[PDB]
Amino acid sequence: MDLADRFAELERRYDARLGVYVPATGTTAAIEYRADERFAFCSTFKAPLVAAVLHQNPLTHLDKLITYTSDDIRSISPVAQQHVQTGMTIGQLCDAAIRYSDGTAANLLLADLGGPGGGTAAFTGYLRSLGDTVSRLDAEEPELNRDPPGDERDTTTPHAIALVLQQLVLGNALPPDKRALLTDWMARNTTGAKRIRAGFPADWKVIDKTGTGDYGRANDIAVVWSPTGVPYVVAVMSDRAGGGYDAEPREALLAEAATCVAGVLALE
Ligand SMILES: *C(=O)/C=C/NCC(=O)CCO
Repeated sequence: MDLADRFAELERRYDARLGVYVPATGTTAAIEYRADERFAFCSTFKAPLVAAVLHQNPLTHLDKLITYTSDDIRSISPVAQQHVQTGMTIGQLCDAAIRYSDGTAANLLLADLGGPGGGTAAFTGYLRSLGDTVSRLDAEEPELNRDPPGDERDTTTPHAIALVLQQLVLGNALPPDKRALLTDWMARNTTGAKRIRAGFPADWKVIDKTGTGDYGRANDIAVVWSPTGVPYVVAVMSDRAGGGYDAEPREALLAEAATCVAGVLALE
């Protein structure tokens, strides 16, 4: 009963492909299950996206008001819909992209980062600047969530995104003030209750960014801290391609994979 066997039973039971990665630490081996297989980013890109915007600009740029119209809202945009008439600051947009996975907000940030038509390449660029040669973004919201299985476009791997996240929240990719903005937004994420959060004890701190898409895609990327402040990164990615484009994703698959992880991490 190694951990791969547990993860395998999750795949059989949920009729799903599961990718897990937890980086090695000074005292823990890496946990890897299909860690180098590709999976669609879905909204998980929005956390490194906010880092890219933060990194490239002074903090005052978060005060810049971005105006848009209803025609820009071509995907699920719970916060952009409430502020359509009055606009949103760059900071508000980072907030919305992360905490509510707002589609329009991510697209506007992509435009800020690389101009219209340059955003996805510029975001991909930021990942390469962090030594991630694997991940790629090619489309905006909503198309990015809708590539077919096996399409390399708009994919990362659990391994690659976990190491990106580690550098962003736990290493020195961002200065401490910008880093804390990113961390705070992910800590107050509202979409992640039934995924990695549900598999860690309440006294562990969890920050995360979810992703959901076609072919039953459900992702979550988290940084967690043990009750005495020991940090770990957890990438949990999944799809259910057998049910077709409209396949229902299963959040409980992620909660279980995360419970497996937490079980290993919390035991002495
Ligand atoms: C971030 O992952 C946004 C995803 N939007 C598409 C869906 O959520 C598909 C089903 O709602």
